[PDB]
Amino acid sequence: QQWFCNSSDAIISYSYCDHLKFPISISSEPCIRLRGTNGFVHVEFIPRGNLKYLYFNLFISVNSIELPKRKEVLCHGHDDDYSFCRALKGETVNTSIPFSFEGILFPKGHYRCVAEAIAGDTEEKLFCLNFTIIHR
Amino acid sequence: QQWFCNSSDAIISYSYCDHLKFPISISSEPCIRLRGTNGFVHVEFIPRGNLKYLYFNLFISVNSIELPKRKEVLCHGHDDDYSFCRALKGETVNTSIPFSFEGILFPKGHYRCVAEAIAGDTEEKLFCLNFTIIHR
Amino acid sequence: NPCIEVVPNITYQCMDQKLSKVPDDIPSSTKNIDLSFNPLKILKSYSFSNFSELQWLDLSRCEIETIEDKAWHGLHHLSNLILTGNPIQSFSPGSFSGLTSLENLVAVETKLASLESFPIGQLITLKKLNVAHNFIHSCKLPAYFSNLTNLVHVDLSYNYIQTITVNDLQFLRENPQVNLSLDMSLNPIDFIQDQAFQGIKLHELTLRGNFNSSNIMKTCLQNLAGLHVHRLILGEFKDERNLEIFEPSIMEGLCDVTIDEFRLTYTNDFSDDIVKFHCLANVSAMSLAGVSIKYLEDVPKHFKWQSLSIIRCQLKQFPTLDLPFLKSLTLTMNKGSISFKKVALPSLSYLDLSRNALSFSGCCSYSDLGTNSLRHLDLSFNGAIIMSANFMGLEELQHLDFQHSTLKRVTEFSAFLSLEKLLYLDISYTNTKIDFDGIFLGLTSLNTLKMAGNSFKDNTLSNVFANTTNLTFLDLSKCQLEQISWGVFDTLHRLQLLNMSHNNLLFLDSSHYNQLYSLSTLDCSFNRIETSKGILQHFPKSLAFFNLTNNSVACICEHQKFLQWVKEQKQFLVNVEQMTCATPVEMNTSLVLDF
Amino acid sequence: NPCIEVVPNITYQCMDQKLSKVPDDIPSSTKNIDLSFNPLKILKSYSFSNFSELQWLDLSRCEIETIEDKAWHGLHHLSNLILTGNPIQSFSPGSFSGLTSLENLVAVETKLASLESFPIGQLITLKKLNVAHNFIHSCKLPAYFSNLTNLVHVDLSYNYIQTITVNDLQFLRENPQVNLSLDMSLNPIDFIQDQAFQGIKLHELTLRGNFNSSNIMKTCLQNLAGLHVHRLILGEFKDERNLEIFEPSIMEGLCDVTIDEFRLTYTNDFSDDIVKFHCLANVSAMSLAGVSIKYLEDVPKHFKWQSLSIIRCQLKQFPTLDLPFLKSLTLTMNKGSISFKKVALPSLSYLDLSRNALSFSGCCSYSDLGTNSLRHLDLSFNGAIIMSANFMGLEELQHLDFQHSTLKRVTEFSAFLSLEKLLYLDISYTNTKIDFDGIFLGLTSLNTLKMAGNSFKDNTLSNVFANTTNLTFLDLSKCQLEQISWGVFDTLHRLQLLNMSHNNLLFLDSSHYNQLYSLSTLDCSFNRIETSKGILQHFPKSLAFFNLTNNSVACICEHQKFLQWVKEQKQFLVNVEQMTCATPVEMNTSLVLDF
Ligand SMILES: *[C@@H]1O[C@H](CO)[C@@H](O)[C@H](O)[C@H]1NC(C)=O
Ligand SMILES: *[C@@H]1O[C@H](CO)[C@@H](O)[C@H](O)[C@H]1NC(C)=O
Ligand SMILES: *[C@@H]1O[C@H](CO)[C@@H](O)[C@H](O)[C@H]1NC(C)=O
Ligand SMILES: *[C@@H]1O[C@H](CO)[C@@H](O)[C@H](O)[C@H]1NC(C)=O
Ligand SMILES: *[C@@H]1O[C@H](CO)[C@@H](O)[C@H](O)[C@H]1NC(C)=O
Ligand SMILES: *[C@@H]1O[C@H](CO)[C@@H](O)[C@H](O)[C@H]1NC(C)=O
Ligand SMILES: *[C@@H]1O[C@H](CO)[C@@H](O)[C@H](O)[C@H]1NC(C)=O
Ligand SMILES: *[C@@H]1O[C@H](CO)[C@@H](O)[C@H](O)[C@H]1NC(C)=O
Ligand SMILES: *[C@@H]1O[C@H](CO)[C@@H](O)[C@H](O)[C@H]1NC(C)=O
Ligand SMILES: *[C@@H]1O[C@H](CO)[C@@H](O)[C@H](O)[C@H]1NC(C)=O
Ligand SMILES: *[C@@H]1O[C@H](CO)[C@@H](O)[C@H](O)[C@H]1NC(C)=O
Ligand SMILES: *[C@@H]1O[C@H](CO)[C@@H](O)[C@H](O)[C@H]1NC(C)=O
Repeated sequence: QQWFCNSSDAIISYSYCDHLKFPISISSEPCIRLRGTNGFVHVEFIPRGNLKYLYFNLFISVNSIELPKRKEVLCHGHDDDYSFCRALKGETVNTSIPFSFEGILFPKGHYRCVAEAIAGDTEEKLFCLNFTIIHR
Repeated sequence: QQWFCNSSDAIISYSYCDHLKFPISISSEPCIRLRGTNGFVHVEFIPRGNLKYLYFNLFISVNSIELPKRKEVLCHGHDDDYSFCRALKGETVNTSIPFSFEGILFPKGHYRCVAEAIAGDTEEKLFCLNFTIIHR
Repeated sequence: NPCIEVVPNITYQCMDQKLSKVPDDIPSSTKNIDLSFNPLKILKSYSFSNFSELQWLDLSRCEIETIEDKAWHGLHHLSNLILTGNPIQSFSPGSFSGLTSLENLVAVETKLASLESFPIGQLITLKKLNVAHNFIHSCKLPAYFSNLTNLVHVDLSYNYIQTITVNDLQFLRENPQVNLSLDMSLNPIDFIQDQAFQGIKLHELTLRGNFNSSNIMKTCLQNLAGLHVHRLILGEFKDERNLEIFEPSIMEGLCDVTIDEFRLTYTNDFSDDIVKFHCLANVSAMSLAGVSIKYLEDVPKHFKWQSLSIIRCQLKQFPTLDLPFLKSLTLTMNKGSISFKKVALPSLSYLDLSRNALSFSGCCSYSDLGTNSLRHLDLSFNGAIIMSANFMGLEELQHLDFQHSTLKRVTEFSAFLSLEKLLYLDISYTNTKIDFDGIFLGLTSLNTLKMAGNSFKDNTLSNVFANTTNLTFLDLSKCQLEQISWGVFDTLHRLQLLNMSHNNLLFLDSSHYNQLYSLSTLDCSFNRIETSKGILQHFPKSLAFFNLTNNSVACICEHQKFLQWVKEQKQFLVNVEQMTCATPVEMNTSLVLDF
Repeated sequence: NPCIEVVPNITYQCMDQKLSKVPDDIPSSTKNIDLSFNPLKILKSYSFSNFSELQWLDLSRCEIETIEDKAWHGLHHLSNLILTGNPIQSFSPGSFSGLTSLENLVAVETKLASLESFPIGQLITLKKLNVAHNFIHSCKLPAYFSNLTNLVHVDLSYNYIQTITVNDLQFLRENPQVNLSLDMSLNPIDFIQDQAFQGIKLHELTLRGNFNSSNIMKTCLQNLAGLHVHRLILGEFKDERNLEIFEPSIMEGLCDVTIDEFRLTYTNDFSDDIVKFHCLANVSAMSLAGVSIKYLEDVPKHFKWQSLSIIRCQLKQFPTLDLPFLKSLTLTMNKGSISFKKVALPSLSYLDLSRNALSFSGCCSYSDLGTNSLRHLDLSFNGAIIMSANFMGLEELQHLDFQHSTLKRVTEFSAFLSLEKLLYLDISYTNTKIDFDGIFLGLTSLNTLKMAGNSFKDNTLSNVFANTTNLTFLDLSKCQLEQISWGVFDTLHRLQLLNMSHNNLLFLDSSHYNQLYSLSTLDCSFNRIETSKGILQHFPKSLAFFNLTNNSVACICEHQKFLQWVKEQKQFLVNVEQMTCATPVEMNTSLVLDF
């Protein structure tokens, strides 16, 4: 219930999880649209983990029908691409990232996806979030 | 026991089958070798079948160990490549064919293969032959 | 008598018995007899008088040297006559007299010398006429061809023809309305008299294996003019001696002929330069098959091509093309492994890229072809097809086909999401662990679906076919299903077949099958059913077929209601006299059921 | 006390409890405690006097503003100290006094102002020293670095450094025998005083994200001279503002530095022309990772390259190369689908083309590479690899690897027919219906074989492993085998492991296993054995392990000899107290066996 942006064909919102509460500050620019968009995304927080082997788990639900689960490696941990993936515990992290995609045909329904950040070897959830998308 | 050629690294021979006896005259030039060779092969016989959809069945045995069976289409039956694959019953057929291959590594053992010519729709064996190869 | 009957008084197949005379023991009113390799040194009169409905006679390699004055005396319906191999030094007048309705003739290998002394005369009906391998030296078409109001093919191949003169084809100049295809393949032509072809039209010409040197071909191809044709067949055969160098200028003197479909075949010497030679600018249907091409680079835009076809030609790259008039491209059975590349063809309505090991990575969107109005697509027996976008520009299609091709990433999103007009589909034998519902989503019209080899999640049918009303032919076979969830087949109002076999299913129910209004055939075989459980009355009335072979039926004093319902309606089942039952008493076809 | 112990007196993990003091209840002789996010507004003296073997302490975001005169009084073995986040306005003399053996320091985010007033002094051993995110303005290396006879890394990143002067690095001019890697990444450099670097040697330099304009970079890169380095790290990060145009002449003034391994990273603007710029003619180990290349065309022959490495770079074609000195090529994790093409590299001894969707059609002969002396080959996780010839020129190899790749036509002939020197092999999870014997033929030396997922003909092991003596590790798991033929394992004199599990096998025998001299471990699990049938004594003596969990054992008054032999040697089995038996009496762990 912290942040939410209104675009032409999208309503997006997020909120903390129910069994984990660590603060993060995140947002993007501009409010994306469900076709080709270009822009940025800001990030600021405090690690609590080494962030060297960081990835995600995404559990997706397309209008009450489940899908399989998605896992996307974000920082391999060796000669990486980004700058924020070299941080240490208690060291402020602040950055901005560019992005651009194209778009496919998407059904008109109530989506949902839960997204959890996992460390690499001291496996533990750095944070959890509920993402709620409405395509319209 | 009709024909047999002696090459440097090959002994080849053939003979009629045991449950079919229709005459054929076949041979090649020169006596092939188990590496790259170029040459010709002569053919003369009398069809007894339409020869429009002609192919083979080969049952191979490499030193007493069986293999799967081989089937190679030789005349598709529509705008073909060769001339002899347009013949009719009782019409003499006489031709010569060029060929050339390269060679692979072959084990040193007693080979065998039985080769039977099959028509297309009036499925019947036009002839049968025992091929006996010795590689040395 | 001594020959091997196959069907009662039909197909007596009396071949290769040492005979010397037509057999008399043969029962009359037979259909198709067959003689071959039987020595009949002479043929005599009236021998066929008895037979009155024999309508397929063969005679081949039957050594014949003469025919009597009237040997075909009575034959009312004989729509065939083969005569191959029979050496007749010369024919005699008045032969072929008795016949009345003949629709074929094959005088091949006959020691024939000319076409003028051939006593055909008046054979009112004769569809074909085959000739080959004869001692002919001329090419003149005699005049008695005027009466045969139907003859749609002639063949003069493997002959000793040397020249062509203006005198021949004269009958064609006289008759402008005669359909006649033709062939003169394998003829050692070395001269064409000038102004031979003039105001003439055919339906097929064919020349393969004639020429020996380049200049001769130049001159001959030059001598043609004014001609009007419908199909050229040029090429050569891989078992003779032929050309050594092919020049794009050898086919000079071709910018004068009118052509509607050029067709090339296998050639020993070839170059990419042969195509798009400026005398091929109006060929309205290109074609080529067996040609050892390797690349296909830029082609001029001022061409008029309505069709292209490559078959069995090596191609180590997907060629680029740009032709604002081509349609119906076809490439199949290629001898190599390639990878799709974008093209541009502003008006295409047919495509077939099958039985090639083709990998299509960024799959199936508008930009890959840049067109509308596609009608038939087929990528079957190919390799891995990574799905990257659901079909977005191709909003009009009619067929679609994968047969043996590992289709990847089908379940990560709802593919086939925009094919609102479809009438066919085939996902068979593509390993696909269906674990996402709503996969077959968004496609309303679909009157066929074939899902033969496809696993499932924890082996159960689970509410897949929804919003798929119009769907008459369904198929879920050969796939391991250890049970069935409650609620499938809810709305298949129009489903007239349901194949389900070769899967392990201990029992079946009657709570299903409850809403199928019009279901005619229903196979359920090889699936070891023990007994029903429903009311056994709640089936649909419009039901005509079943199939219960190879089922293990509990035969020990239980569920006797089913055990009698099976023993009452033996009309709808099949082989009702062949069921056994699996008891502590085995190896006995016990179908007593005294209860 | 109130914190969450994990291991007895070990890893007390007392994190995020609202504390104000080091806890005293902690049992002494602990190993690794951990405090974090605990408010400790001040730190006091002697607090750690009790603990005497704590060898891993952490303090992070513990709000600290001061340290007492002697707070580390007694600590004999503490090989770590983290101090991140603690804001200390300025350090005090004589600190760090008590410690005696420290092998790390992390003063990051500390409000540090300079490096000269840092009271390290004499810390005889200090392997690393990390610094970052501080208020530093200079770059001078003070002199007390003379005593620390071991310090193999320094970091000064994210600082406010502006220039470089000849005065700095002076200690390096004095000391020619000091190993020290370095880093100054993310430093807004805009001037280098002339003749800064002179007679100097490092072990790693690193500059990523510094420069903003082209001319500035030109001048700076020019000002370097005489330098001697071992690893350059140049590039930029995708989350700042950086260059707009990269010119191959920007890296001018580079033909004077001595280099042994150039290493590039992600760049926004790129061109194929950047490589093979004439100032890269002596770089003896090329490397590049993350660069958005597209093609790699001809490269001059007068280059001295000993290594090349492309990682995670897009490449829409297999590039051609010719370099008579390159070896150890590596290309992995490519982002596209490609197809092998012949190359020439007269001296190569390493290759790795893995996790790319690479199709290798005319497979694996001499002419594809044109070389000898290959040692390590790996085509794993790729796609279809049509076998066309057994390895013929590559008669010397050591490893080989297919992991998830459909390997076609393996059985039509005896592949692997010439690898007389091999020591490893991996055909796993490649669908392969082994129906031809003598497949693993001709390869004598093979000390490993992994055939996890592979079907068989009519589900039986059949005389495959012959003429394969030296073979110690074997593996036939996860594959459906419904019986075992008689005569397998005839000659495996040296086989010290045999995994066989997760397959359906009702009973097992003792006629097998009869010749294995030295077999240590023998898993046979998840395969529902009922009972042995052999003499139950004819096993090998040198046998130490077994595994019989999840087996259905006949427990009804039969084969009691086995039922007692199991109940005698419970030492060699595992979990002997956990076996049950499958009877008409179910749901009971009955291991009574009163017989
Ligand atoms: C994060 O970086 C941005 C870049 O503009 C800067 O404006 C901001 O001050 C930084 N974070 C905070 C807490 O200010
Ligand atoms: C937040 O996510 C959890 C799953 O972790 C879910 O149960 C819950 O319903 C979500 N919150 C809301 C408001 O739906
Ligand atoms: C078959 O063709 C060859 C070609 O030289 C010819 O010599 C031979 O006479 C032909 N067959 C017979 C039976 O002569
Ligand atoms: C000829 O082939 C048959 C198989 O059709 C085989 O049984 C026989 O042994 C062969 N002849 C000889 C001499 O081996
Ligand atoms: C002309 O004869 C050919 C012979 O096959 C036939 O296919 C074609 O249809 C005929 N043309 C017409 C207009 O009937
Ligand atoms: C082809 O021409 C050559 C050279 O003039 C001649 O020797 C040969 O007999 C000719 N062959 C045919 C088939 O005409
Ligand atoms: C059902 O499918 C099986 C699969 O082989 C086939 O053999 C059988 O003929 C089919 N029955 C129909 C279509 O009625
Ligand atoms: C019944 O099943 C058998 C088994 O193959 C099949 O041959 C037959 O065609 C089926 N009959 C019907 C009516 O589907
Ligand atoms: C120099 O220090 C680096 C630091 O990691 C080390 O890797 C390298 O081996 C050292 N050199 C020598 C010769 O010991
Ligand atoms: C880069 O240069 C531009 C133009 O001089 C200047 O506006 C900007 O502040 C500079 N940025 C950095 C990071 O130095
Ligand atoms: C045997 O193979 C199975 C396969 O998953 C594995 O789990 C087990 O650890 C192996 N046992 C060994 C190698 O002793
Ligand atoms: C015995 O099998 C179990 C079942 O997974 C496995 O976990 C264990 O490692 C095996 N033990 C030995 C000694 O191989």
